[PDB]
Amino acid sequence: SLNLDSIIGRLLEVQGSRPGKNVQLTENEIRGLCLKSREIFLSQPILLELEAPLKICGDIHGQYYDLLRLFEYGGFPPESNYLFLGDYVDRGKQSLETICLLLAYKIKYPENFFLLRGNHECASINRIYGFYDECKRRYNIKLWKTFTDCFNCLPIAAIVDEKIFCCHGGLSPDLQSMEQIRRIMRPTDVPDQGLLCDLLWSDPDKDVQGWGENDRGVSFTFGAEVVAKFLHKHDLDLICRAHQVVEDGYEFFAKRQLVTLFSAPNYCGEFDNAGAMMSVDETLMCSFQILKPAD
Amino acid sequence: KGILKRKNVHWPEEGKLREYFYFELD
Ligand SMILES: [Cl-]
Ligand SMILES: [Cl-]
Ligand SMILES: [Mn+2]
Ligand SMILES: [Mn+2]
Repeated sequence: SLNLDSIIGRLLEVQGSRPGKNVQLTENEIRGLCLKSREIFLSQPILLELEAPLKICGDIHGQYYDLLRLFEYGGFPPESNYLFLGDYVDRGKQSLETICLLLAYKIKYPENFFLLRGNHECASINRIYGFYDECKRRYNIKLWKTFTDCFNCLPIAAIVDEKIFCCHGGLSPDLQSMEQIRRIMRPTDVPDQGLLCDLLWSDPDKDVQGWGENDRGVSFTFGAEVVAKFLHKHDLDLICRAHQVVEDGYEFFAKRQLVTLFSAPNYCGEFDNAGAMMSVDETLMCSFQILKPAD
Repeated sequence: KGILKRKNVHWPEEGKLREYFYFELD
């Protein structure tokens, strides 16, 4: 029923084309991507347990041609395995192409391609920051609501080979056991406080001791000793998260116990940051591939 | 060949940590 290869081919054929060229799928094609990916999200666990090797990517925010560059340099599925950490939509000009390609690859390679929820995969955020406006302009309001029902089923965290804990935002003062994540039921909205909110919204901070108020007005900051205690208690080596723009595309925290990944270079056309993805090989050797406009 | 279900995270030498890709912006 879903002409999945046709969709992917049309999404990929604009690579190198006229700058900023749209790919306009049909609304039935997009509804099909949402419906079939939603089934797959709900059939897989909300806390993904993954094996290496894979490549991990941070925020994209609708920068569709940067997403295509990520695949060009990292390897198009299924040449490489992927975990994305969220924030696919808003701010950029091509949220629709971005999310449609990610959902298509999720359907095409369901056990080798993974998408986590970011704080922008939430209707009360992406109504404001661009995605709803893009849906209304290029399709209609009903399609935006279809996306929301799909996003409400995204998984929330991943653990790679029992050593790398991955989520969009960060730690939570309410996260004592991984079972608390596994117990979250879907579909769900993102609440204004609590575990699920923190996993999508919190940030590390070099200046806080323990837990502090987050400048965003949502959730918390956490310091380097919170990170160390969490890793020791759960026998983990690394937290891998996204959510903050960082100048070099990746940024270490607390003596390599945490890394922030951000995959949208020159974010909003306002910053002069690189994008990065992290390659994790079969032995959990971790390295960075850095994408930057030439200067 | 799916990856959905004792190792240790480690890092390369400093010169092999980053691989750069440059692109022309329009
Ligand atoms: Cl891989
Ligand atoms: Cl601390
Ligand atoms: Mn973001
Ligand atoms: Mn975010």
